[PDB]
Amino acid sequence: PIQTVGRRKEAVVRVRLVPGTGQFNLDGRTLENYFPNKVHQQLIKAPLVTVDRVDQFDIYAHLDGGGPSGQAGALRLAIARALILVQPEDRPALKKAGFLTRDPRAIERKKYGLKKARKAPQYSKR
Amino acid sequence: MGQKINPHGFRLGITTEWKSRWYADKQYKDYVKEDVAIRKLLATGLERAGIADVEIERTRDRVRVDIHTARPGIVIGRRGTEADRIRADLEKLTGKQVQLNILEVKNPESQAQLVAQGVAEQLSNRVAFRRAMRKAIQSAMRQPNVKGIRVQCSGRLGGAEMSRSEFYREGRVPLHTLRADIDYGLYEAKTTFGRIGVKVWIYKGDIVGG
Amino acid sequence: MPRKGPAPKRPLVNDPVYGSQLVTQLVNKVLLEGKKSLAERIVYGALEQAREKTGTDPVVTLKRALDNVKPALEVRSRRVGGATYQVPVEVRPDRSTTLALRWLVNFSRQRREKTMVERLANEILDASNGLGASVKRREDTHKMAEANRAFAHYRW
Amino acid sequence: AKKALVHKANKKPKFAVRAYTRCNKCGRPHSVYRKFGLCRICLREMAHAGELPGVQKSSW
Amino acid sequence: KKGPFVDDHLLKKVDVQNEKNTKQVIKTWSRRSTIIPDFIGHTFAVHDGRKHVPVFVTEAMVGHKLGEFAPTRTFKGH
Amino acid sequence: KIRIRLKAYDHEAIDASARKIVETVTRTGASVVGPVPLPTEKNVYCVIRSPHKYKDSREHFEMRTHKRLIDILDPTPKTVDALMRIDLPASVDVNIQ
RNA sequence: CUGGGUUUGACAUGCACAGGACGCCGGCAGAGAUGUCGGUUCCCUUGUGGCCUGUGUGCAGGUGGUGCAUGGCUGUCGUCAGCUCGUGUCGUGAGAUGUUGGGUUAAGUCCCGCAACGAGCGCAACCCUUGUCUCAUGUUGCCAGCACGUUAUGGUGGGGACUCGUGAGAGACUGCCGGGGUCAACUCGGAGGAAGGUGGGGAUGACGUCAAGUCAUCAUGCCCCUUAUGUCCAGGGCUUCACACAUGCUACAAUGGCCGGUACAAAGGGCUGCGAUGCCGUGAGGUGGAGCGAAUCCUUUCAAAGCCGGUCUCAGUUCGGAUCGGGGUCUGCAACUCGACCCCGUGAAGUCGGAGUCGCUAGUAAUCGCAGAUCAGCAACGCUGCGGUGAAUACGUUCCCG
Ligand SMILES: [Mg+2]
Ligand SMILES: [Mg+2]
Ligand SMILES: [Mg+2]
Ligand SMILES: [Mg+2]
Ligand SMILES: [Mg+2]
Repeated sequence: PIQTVGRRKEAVVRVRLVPGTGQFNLDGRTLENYFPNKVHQQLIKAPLVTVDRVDQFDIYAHLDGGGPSGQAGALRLAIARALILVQPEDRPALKKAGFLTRDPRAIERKKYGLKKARKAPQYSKR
Repeated sequence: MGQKINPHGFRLGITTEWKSRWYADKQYKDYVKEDVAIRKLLATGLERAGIADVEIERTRDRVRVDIHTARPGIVIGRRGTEADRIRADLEKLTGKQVQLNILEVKNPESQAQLVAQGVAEQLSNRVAFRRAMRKAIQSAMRQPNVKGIRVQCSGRLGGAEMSRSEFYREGRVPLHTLRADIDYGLYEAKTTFGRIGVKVWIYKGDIVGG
Repeated sequence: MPRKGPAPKRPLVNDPVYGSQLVTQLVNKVLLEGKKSLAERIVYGALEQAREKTGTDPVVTLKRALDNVKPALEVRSRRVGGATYQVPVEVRPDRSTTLALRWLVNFSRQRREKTMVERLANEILDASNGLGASVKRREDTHKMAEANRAFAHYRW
Repeated sequence: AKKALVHKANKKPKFAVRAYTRCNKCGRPHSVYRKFGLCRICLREMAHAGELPGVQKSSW
Repeated sequence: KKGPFVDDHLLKKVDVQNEKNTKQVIKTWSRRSTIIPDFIGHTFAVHDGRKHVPVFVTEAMVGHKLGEFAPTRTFKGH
Repeated sequence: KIRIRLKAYDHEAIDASARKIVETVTRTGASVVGPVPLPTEKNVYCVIRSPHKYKDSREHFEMRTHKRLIDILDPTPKTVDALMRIDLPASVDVNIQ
């Protein structure tokens, strides 16, 4: 039983790939019901769209953390990681476009002294 | 003076440990109420003996105190008349027993508070402040376990009403590295014409203490 | 990164329908927060309405109108000698390509009508024909510049 | 930090609203917390000294 | 929603008063409310901070507090 | 059996106190179980508005509170004065259940 | 401050002359202080250890003043790359070398040649959280395969294999190669890879500048008073109105509003508190309380921008809610001069604001979010901590500022 994990800056999802017509068995609903923005639906399939395999393989994912697109990207990286446990032939075709490499950009640090992320109150030139 | 905060409070959560500590559920206020009183009483009485640091823990509401003096023999002259005097005073102040255990530190020259008291006394001794600071530095830096010392005396020195601030350092005294474990001591002396303060820093070595 | 030269450039995707490098940056620009499906669908539907109206490729007409809506100066505010002048700056390729699209997007909402398809389509037709609202609004930006040219030699 | 208030607070009156916080260290009634038990400055001192947990004053 | 503040300081006084059934001025700093009917029949001393103005009491009077009759200021026009 | 779950604040006191407490049972002489920590108590809570015009730096409840759950065996009178004697970190809200 | 107490005191203490009553529980004069009252009428024993009433005594108490006597500390030049010390040499000298000069970098980290040889202070350096893996790994929590399930709850057996869980370790060291590099540093690209060239910014604010806020965090000698400026309380107000101004909500509408319905997560705290099914309401709330020192229960199985439906058709309007009369709710002995809130109604400036000014190159500034303590009570929409969706641009330091 292949089971991998895909996480974003604040999201994390356990994924398992199986052979079957395109379907994402989410926690009580489907892909079209969990991502109606019509942009996350394409972002999640970005790795499986480079080499069309959506209609050929089924995904079973349990996600959490982050928001809608956070979980979208988490499941995206999860598919990217799971695609290696079946056939590494597409590993170069995926790494060329860029996958299995989580964006190092995330939340930075802030605290007292300032009020917002790398932002200071306005000071008038007088 | 800039942001030269006491470095002893920077690594106490990484390398060094805390001086006083206890647990109190809805009783921290009443506990500190007596802790500050005991601190004032000791600063008044035992300061003549050369107290360095008073660790005040808390057992099941009775007592837990530890002191590290510098002149063993003056605070305890005759068992009962001087050693038990502070115990009786504390028992009269706070309605709790006191099993005071007076132990001696490994050496006085290695402590920051003790050298601070020594410099404060040498300043009032009418001797040249520069030579006093030099002698204190030399005595404290006789490689017992130390590797750097820094003393800064400020106030109305020189028997006048001016405001000078000398500076002296030996060896390495880095303040931007956690692997320092510097000891700091605070105190203020009063002369016949004003107040004087002394900031002391003692860097021993780069002990990670993992 | 800022004020230290151009940062590493990011690539841009292209659409395989028409095959143009100026039909996807506009999409990415109009992809406002939370609005990515309706606006894209309206733009896709209007891309064919424009082809049917002008009887020309949906991209050649826009490429040609980019020059018709190309200004020559931009009004600014430069204070010197106790006076604030409207000293403009010469146009550049990228700066003009960005300003034209910015003005087009800003004026596509000028018409307070409800029909967004019309708001987006009928403007491109008039712009290509020489009567677009953007073409008309671009007149004052150059008129004020020519008027203030009396003190527009400081190169700033 | 009035010697009258520092005693009235810890006193045991016959009313509810007659009780205050009145930090015992100095007597500053502003910002005196419950778990910490000190005013703003009285707590920030030991915080920068690392005596208590949950202290990270980063970002300038 | 006829349960507003009870004004215990005046309730106890009017109770000890009706225990003897007298009509006298209740000398107290009661400027809060007279909601309960137990306050009817008796007179009290309004404490607005400056002075007091006596008034007569009856049964058909329900709806305000004890101090909102005349404000701390006076309205005369000139 | 008596269970003990100590908490912590600055990501280190948890183990700094576990490796000191859970070893007192061994110092006294008895068997003990390995470590089994729980993440935290999170408890979403969000009802407040903001200026709504300069409203950015979107962030929510950055904090971590670890828990170290381990059991103890052979409870004796001398095994209860191990933690109450001193609580060095000031952040371990230990609870013996 | 308007008026009234105590005026050796409201809050501590060393000695005199005197006591077992002080201390407490209730009413009373009451605006309260405070006084008169009722009850208790000492714990030890002859000497007083603890108690205080007043009586004499030095004293408590100064929030009485100065950050120009000080100790001690936000914010700034600045996270800017520089500042000093030992010896030597040189000039009668203030003093110079080191630290001028070449490169890369944010940098004085490096070296080169030079009367220089070394070092400190910052940087450098270490590391928390974050970015990926392995070892350790099952509760109050997840669930593959087995069962129980029926819809508010893996709630209940089993699997540590899955991540969340977090002690250690591998892992990003210009480490290797290709071209440029005195063949010296260093740099562009290529690689595994989660991170590659101080990943991310941080605690770190350096010798010092501005006698930089603060004698109101606290200590402090001099100056001034103590039947008072100490101290108690009933009440007044520091929020009064048409204003010069400010980090700056609500809005000005089709990238907007209204209602009925509607999914995720990131994810603090609870012992005199959060507080559910259901009954009470159109709403602030009320009788009640399973659960609770808590991965459980509680802010509910736990929002919205956005998302699929009905509509206003570009306007001082059904957006906008200030103010006002009235039901009032709320916590408070107290909501009246004076807090927060729903609702019935009256329904204001304002149609994206001129000269000007200000934040912002990567999850940064906007477009929907958060609050605990500071409170018994709320201005809390400004703060100390802080999740999510997600674009725009880049010729260079000529130009304003440092
Ligand atoms: Mg001044
Ligand atoms: Mg010479
Ligand atoms: Mg008063
Ligand atoms: Mg004020
Ligand atoms: Mg209060």
